[PDB]
Amino acid sequence: HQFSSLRTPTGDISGQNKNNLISGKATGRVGNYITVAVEYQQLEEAIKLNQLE
Amino acid sequence: AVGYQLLLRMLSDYSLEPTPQVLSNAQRSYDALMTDTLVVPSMRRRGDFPVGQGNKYDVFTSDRYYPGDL
Repeated sequence: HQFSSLRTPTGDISGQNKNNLISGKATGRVGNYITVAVEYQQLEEAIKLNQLE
Repeated sequence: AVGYQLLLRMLSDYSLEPTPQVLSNAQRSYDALMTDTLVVPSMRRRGDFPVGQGNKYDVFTSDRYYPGDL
């Protein structure tokens, strides 16, 4: 929040133009999927790559 | 080869009979054609056959078992 002040030389001024209270927001959301997918033949894959590590 | 096979398939059109010498020559040339075309396969390992500790399957080869047919 932020506020501003007034400048007057008098003190019994209980009735005047006061401030206001406004509340803000900051919204966070989700994004799209980060997807990598492969299609293959498991025999040619496992010729030399077991467990696909 | 092609000509002799065509001859054997076409003699019946003119209603004739091939001779034994013609049959033998056609057989010899057809055998030559088979000799040219012949290829024999090799039986790969089953796929659950262990590779053995002597092939260094820990470091040199990533397979503990043979891949099998592709």
